Amino acid sequence: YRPLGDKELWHEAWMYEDKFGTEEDPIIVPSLEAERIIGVTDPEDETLVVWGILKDGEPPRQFVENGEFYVLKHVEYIKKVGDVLEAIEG
Amino acid sequence: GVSSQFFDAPNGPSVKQVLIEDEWYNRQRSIFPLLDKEPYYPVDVFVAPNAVVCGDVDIYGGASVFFGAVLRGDLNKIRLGNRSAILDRAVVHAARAVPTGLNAATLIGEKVTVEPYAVLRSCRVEPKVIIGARSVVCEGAVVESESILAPNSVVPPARRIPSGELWGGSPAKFIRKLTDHERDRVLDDVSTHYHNLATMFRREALEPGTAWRDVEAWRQKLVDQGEYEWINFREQKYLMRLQHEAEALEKLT
Amino acid sequence: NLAFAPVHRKPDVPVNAGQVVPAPPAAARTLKIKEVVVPNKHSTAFVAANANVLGNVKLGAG
Amino acid sequence: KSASCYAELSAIHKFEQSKTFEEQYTESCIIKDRAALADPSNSVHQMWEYDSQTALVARAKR
Amino acid sequence: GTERRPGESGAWKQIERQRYASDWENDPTFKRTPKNLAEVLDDSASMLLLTDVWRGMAYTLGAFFDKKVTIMYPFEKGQLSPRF
Amino acid sequence: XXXXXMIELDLCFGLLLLILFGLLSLRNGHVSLAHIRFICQCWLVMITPLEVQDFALCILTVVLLQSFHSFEALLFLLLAYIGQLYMMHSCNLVSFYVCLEAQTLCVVVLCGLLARGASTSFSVEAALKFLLLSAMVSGMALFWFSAMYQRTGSLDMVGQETFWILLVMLFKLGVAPMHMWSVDLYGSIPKSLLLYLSTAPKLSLFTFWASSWHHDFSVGVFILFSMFIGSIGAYGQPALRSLFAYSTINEIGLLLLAVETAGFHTLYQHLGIYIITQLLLWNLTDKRLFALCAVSLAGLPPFAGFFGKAWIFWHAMSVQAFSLLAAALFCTLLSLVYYLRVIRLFWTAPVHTAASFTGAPNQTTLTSACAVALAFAPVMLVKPFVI
Repeated sequence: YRPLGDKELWHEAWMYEDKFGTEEDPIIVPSLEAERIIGVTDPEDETLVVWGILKDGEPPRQFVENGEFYVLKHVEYIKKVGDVLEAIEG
Repeated sequence: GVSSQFFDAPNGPSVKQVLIEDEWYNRQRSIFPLLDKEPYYPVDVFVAPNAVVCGDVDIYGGASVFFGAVLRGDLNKIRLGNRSAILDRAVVHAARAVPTGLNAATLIGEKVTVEPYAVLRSCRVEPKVIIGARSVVCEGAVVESESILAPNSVVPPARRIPSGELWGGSPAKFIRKLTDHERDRVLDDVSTHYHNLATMFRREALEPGTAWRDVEAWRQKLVDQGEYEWINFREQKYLMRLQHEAEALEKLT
Repeated sequence: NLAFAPVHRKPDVPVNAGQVVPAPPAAARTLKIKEVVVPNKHSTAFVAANANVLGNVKLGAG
Repeated sequence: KSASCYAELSAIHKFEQSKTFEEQYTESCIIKDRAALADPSNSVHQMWEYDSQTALVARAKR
Repeated sequence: GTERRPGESGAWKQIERQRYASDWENDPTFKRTPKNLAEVLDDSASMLLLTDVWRGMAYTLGAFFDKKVTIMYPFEKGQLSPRF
Repeated sequence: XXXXXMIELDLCFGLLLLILFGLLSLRNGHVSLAHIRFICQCWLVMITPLEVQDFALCILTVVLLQSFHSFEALLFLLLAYIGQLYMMHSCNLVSFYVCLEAQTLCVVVLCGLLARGASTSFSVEAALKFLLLSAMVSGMALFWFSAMYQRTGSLDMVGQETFWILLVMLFKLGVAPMHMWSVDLYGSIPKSLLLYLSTAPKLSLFTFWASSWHHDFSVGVFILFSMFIGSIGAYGQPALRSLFAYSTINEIGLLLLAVETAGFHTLYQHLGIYIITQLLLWNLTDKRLFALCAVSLAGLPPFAGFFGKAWIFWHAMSVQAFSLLAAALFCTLLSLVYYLRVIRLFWTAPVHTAASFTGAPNQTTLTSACAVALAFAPVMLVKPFVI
């Protein structure tokens, strides 16, 4: 997990994960539904945004070139990071 | 076997120490003191950013230290004369003692030029002398003024170099007599040439530069994350000194 | 900070002085670097900040 | 003797080199204040006694 | 009383210490700080206007009007015992 | 009504506030007092009247305050400047004596305090010598002042007794043969205090002379003493300090010569030029400009010293003072020898300047380079300017 200082406590991290999603180890996106829109910036340009749609039960998918891979996972609760796991401070 | 810590430093002991393998960007200083031995350089000195200078080193006049050169005056005092040329990646060193019995300090006279890749250690270099590349003068040897040393020449310890002559070889030997014009101007010619180059480099000195911005940005990010740490070096040093005094006094009786 | 810089883990080259270490995840995900070999340096040893030490190097204690 | 003396030199150079930037700036400021205290006629010297290593008042003189 | 005060210490190390460190406050044997106008006036009456000399003065003055134990030798002698 | 005397009350209030402020600043463990220095400069600005001489002395002192760092010495300099400024306003010998003695005591104290190193002992000895001779001169002045007070029964500075007032005025400028105290002071005291001495009391005394002094005598023989002795000594003394001391003696002799023939405009301009040069002198860090001071003192044409001596010679000829004019010419010639010697000593030499280590990197570049711009002055100077 990235440093949670200057992060709002309700931003639901997984976005603040310390990992670069690869093909053999994607970043698992939690979702309350079978599909969800996420936004990924260009690794070579912070100003460029590509919005994509991940679907439940799919292979790893890359949105921008030379970007992270992603896999959606349907969950019933998303850890609202800032008082869920840093109050745990495990 | 000496601890890397100094409680009796002229400035106090360092509280937090950082591992070199933990360094993510180089922090190499060109000039820095050695305990209570401090540098002495002219206001218009040319020091290449990749040069190495430390401690009790004397430099006079329009002398120059060029890229990657080393002047490590840790074991003795080092003196550099007026308008003396030190080219790239040369070393001026010294020892604690010499068989000759004189001062082990390495002396360089004024208007003395040094080609790249030279090792100077505990030698007296009279003014107006040329030093060749891949050439070394050992401890206790003396080079008289108005002399030219060929490159790839070895000067053994405690040897003498008579003036007005050209010498060279491994070991060094007589070659030919320097002409009167060579004594008159040529040495000073090389001195002025390399001093002009050094001042040319000094003209475009953008010091201290702007590369600190990125490091400042990273520190500012740590501040936003709050992980950047505050430490009073003064009071922590006072506590460390008191701890040293207490622990030392608690072990005599 | 190139005093401690990696080199390429090659198949034929026997690593006996340095030590293989995993590459940072960015290097692997970007330009296919899985194993890198960094010097095995004793903590008591000292290296200047301007040297060029890379890869399969062992430094003795002190 | 070379082994021993250069081991000592390596230790001293590691000590000098392993210092943080903020600590070096602190040292520079301490040197500045010490030179400011090199004046025998400094007004503070009949009231405040400073530490040599830290340029901070340890006790009053009178 | 047996209480102590800042400035009433007869030394330099202790005086310099108390005027530059509050260590005496942690000591319970030092009289605690006044907290109101009444206590400040009490402290002023303690320091100024004496009020400490006055008691011993009065006791000595009462001793002036008091009896004595003086004997008129050789016309008077002391008390002794047979074991003398 | 006291409504017309507000500024003196302001001086007193500001001194009291400065005392309390300096006391409070010292309890904090502060080690530098540049804030105190700027506050003192501001207070000097406010207490200054609107006279050209007053402002000149004020600004001269204002620049000089950058060269000191101890609160007490700042206070002493402030009080000495007060005495000087009020000496420019002294209409009677009582205030004149008080101002002279206050300035003398301040000078003695300042010389005594700021010593450091092994030089301290010689500074103390020179300061005590100056104190003793100042005390005897002050007693002489008081004696003759009392005699005049008896004869006239008034506060007029007239009569035969004024000759000794003239003598006492001479003693304060180091008028040879009452010059040797200046030489002794040049011998040991650090450069900042000597920098002060060469400018301020001389300026104030010349102004007070110009405003409220007349006498029925001459000073020409003393002018001869000063000129000849200073020239010969500055030629013969290998020590740089004594060299500049005897140079100052010769210059004050030149100023006295200008005085004797009236025409105080040239006196004023030459005093200003010499004070500029002295300001440039004692704050030097590079030695290349050091010869410029000599050429501005040796009367070499293109710079201001030459013209400053030149109008003086013009006014001396305006009264056909042939004797002292010829003497001044010969002494000007004799100056050139040791001035060229100075040039050789600090021009035909390898260039070297030490770098600062405790910060304060060449802390006096600005005033130095500003005083250097004197070659541009003669443009405005050649016209009838100072008059």
